Order: sequence, then structure tokens, then C-alpha cells
Amino acid sequence: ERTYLYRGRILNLALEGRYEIVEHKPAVAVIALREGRMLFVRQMRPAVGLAPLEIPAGLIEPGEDPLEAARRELAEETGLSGDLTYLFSYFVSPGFTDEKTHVFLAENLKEVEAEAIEVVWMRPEEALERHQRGEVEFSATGLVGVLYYHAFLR
Amino acid sequence: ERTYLYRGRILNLALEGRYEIVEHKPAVAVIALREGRMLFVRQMRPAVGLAPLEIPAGLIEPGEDPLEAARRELAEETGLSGDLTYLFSYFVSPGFTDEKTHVFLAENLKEVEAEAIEVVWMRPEEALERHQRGEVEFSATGLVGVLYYHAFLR
Ligand SMILES: Nc1ncnc2c1ncn2[C@@H]1O[C@H](COP(=O)(O)OP(=O)(O)OC[C@H]2O[C@H](O)[C@H](O)[C@@H]2O)[C@@H](O)[C@H]1O
Ligand SMILES: Nc1ncnc2c1ncn2[C@@H]1O[C@H](COP(=O)(O)OP(=O)(O)OC[C@H]2O[C@H](O)[C@H](O)[C@@H]2O)[C@@H](O)[C@H]1O
Ligand SMILES: [Mn+2]
Ligand SMILES: [Mn+2]
Ligand SMILES: [Mn+2]
Ligand SMILES: [Mn+2]
Ligand SMILES: [Mn+2]
Ligand SMILES: [Mn+2]
Repeated sequence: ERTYLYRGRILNLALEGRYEIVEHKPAVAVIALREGRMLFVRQMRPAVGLAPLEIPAGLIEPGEDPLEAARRELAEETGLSGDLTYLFSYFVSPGFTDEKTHVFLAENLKEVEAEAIEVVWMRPEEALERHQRGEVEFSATGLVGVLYYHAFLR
Repeated sequence: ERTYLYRGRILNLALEGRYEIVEHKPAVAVIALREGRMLFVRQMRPAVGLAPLEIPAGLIEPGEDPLEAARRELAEETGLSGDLTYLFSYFVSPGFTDEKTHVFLAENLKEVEAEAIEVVWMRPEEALERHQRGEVEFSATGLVGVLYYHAFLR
């Protein structure tokens, strides 16, 4: 039995006994490689006061399934379309939120269109090095993309 | 300028203009391999209504730095100590929360002590297969541990 303290736009805050719980829409993220570069994005994120290295990601909207949301986000954030394959999912922080992320691979990317989101094509090796030297922060989606590449796409 | 709607035990809920922001303590997570098995844990997580596959993880407490928190969580959750090396960090979901996770590798594990947390030693290959067949869910920390192993520890 949850008690609702706040019903919002992209989250609700509930109490369930002693537990503080944030309900949040599910998300998608897209891993894409082209000529050895991974498709990252950056945007100011007010929650953290900086722009971490992410991969294209967004919330699933009403009526959409994860594959469709992934296609949409890739197009809206980067202007690209590709052949998408479902990889895996994860709960971002299941000690307090139900947000679940569905991760896809995109291949055979094509431009389907030519601004608050910066497109950052970068070799994953370089993303990991910049992070190890303190020069960029990762989101979970950016780190998952870099680790997935090193595991399976070299 | 944040406006606070809720100040809690492990989170605060704020508004910053149009943005809904969850402040949350930073976390640590520990990747550990022994005889080809990774050290996972599972526990009921009320936010998601199930027990996802995680790696040992916890919140940093007052006075602690990430390395110390990692040592503590490994001992409290699994009874083990090891030689810990910092790997990388990530923001769990920077579109709404500032929660940051610092991830460590543990080697040369030793038992330093002999219950709501289940210790699940499992080959990472098997964790990934069970997930692909729908049999277990991942937290971000569990997925990061599996991908890191496949990238760097085989
Ligand atoms: N939602 C909650 N609200 C209230 N208190 C809680 C909650 N969850 C647990 N506690 C209490 O707080 C203590 C927290 O136990 P520790 O081991 O340091 O942290 P962790 O494993 O939960 O979280 C580690 C990360 O893993 C996951 O991704 C999380 O989302 C974090 O990102 C518990 O013993 C409870 O008393
Ligand atoms: N904190 C917020 N509160 C209010 N509205 C917001 C917030 N953040 C953005 N919006 C609005 O909501 C729209 C969201 O844009 P989309 O691309 O679908 O999602 P994403 O990229 O933000 O989140 C995707 C994941 O990546 C990160 O890990 C996140 O935490 C998620 O887990 C924005 O255009 C804003 O209008
Ligand atoms: Mn987005
Ligand atoms: Mn978007
Ligand atoms: Mn742009
Ligand atoms: Mn824990
Ligand atoms: Mn603990
Ligand atoms: Mn136990």
C-alpha cells in the first residue's frame, strides 16, 4: 500500500511503510557503433549540474513499446535511424525507484533528418580514458554502452 | 534554486523550475570474481516488487569515502574482504536524480565473517543467459558487473 506524497510529470514519490519509492516511466537507450565510434550524447542535466556522457535515451511514451521508443529517441536526438535489436534491460536503482531501462543495439545507421542535445561520436576507448582521467562523467547508459562494446563489439 | 517537497531518509524531492529532482546519497558497488563465478546478491526490493540480480552495493555513510563504504558493504552483505581497486563511476539516471555509483573490483577475497541479502555466486555467462531467457532481472550494478567481466576479466 503506497501513500502518494507527490504525483508529477516524470515521477511520483510514494511511501510504502518505511520505504521511500520513486515511480518513474520506463526508459530506452540505444548503443550504436559506426567506423569505431560510439554515438554518445550530452545535454545539461539539472539534477547533476553537468552534462555526463550518455547514449541516446528517452522515456517510453503512452502507446509505445520499447522498440518504438528507441527508434523515436534515436531519430529525435541524433537524426538517425537504424536496424534495432533488443539487448537487455536493467533497473537503474532498484533500492528506491522502479525505473527500468531497455537497451538496444542499432546497426546500419542512416540519416533521416539534419539542439539542446549535443551529438558526440567518440571511440569507446577514448570515452573510457577521458573518464579514467576525470575529464567526463558517465551516465549508466553511457557506461553500459562502453562496456558492451568492449565485451562484444571489437 | 531548489524548492524542497520532501526531505527523507535516503532521498529528498526538489523542484528546480520545471525539473523534478531526487537528491540521493552516493553509492558503491563491488565486482568480485572467484573461480569463474561473480559475487551477486539478491534481496527483496519494494520499489520493484522483486529481487533483481545485483552485485554487493550500498550507500556511503557520513564520514566514509567510497573505498571504505565498498569494504563495509562487501563485509556486511557477504562476509568477505578483499583487495579493492577503483574502476569507474556513473550517474544512475541523471535525468532526475543525482545518485552516483562508484564501482570497485575486489580480488583475493577472504571470509572475515560467517540474512535479508542472499549471496548468489554465479558465472556471469549464466547470469546473462538467465536474463536473456527472462528468468532474472538485473540492476544496473549487476549488469555493469556482467559486462565488465566479459570486457576485461576473461
Ligand atoms: N527505498 C528506501 N527508503 C528507505 N530506506 C531504505 C530504502 N531502501 C533501503 N533502505 C534502508 O537503507 C539501507 C540501505 O542499505 P545499503 O546496502 O546501504 O544500500 P542499498 O543496497 O539499498 O543501495 C545501494 C544501491 O543499490 C541499489 O541500486 C540502490 O538503489 C542503491 O543505488 C537499508 O538497509 C534499509 O535500511
Ligand atoms: N527531471 C525532470 N523533471 C521534469 N521533466 C523532465 C526532467 N528531465 C527531463 N524532463 C522533460 O522530459 C523530457 C524527457 O526527455 P527524454 O529524451 O524522453 O528522456 P531523458 O533523456 O530525460 O531520460 C532518458 C533516461 O536517461 C537518463 O538516465 C534519464 O534519467 C532517463 O533514465 C525532456 O525533454 C524534458 O522535457
Ligand atoms: Mn533523452
Ligand atoms: Mn528525447
Ligand atoms: Mn543537437
Ligand atoms: Mn545493499
Ligand atoms: Mn548493506
Ligand atoms: Mn544473507
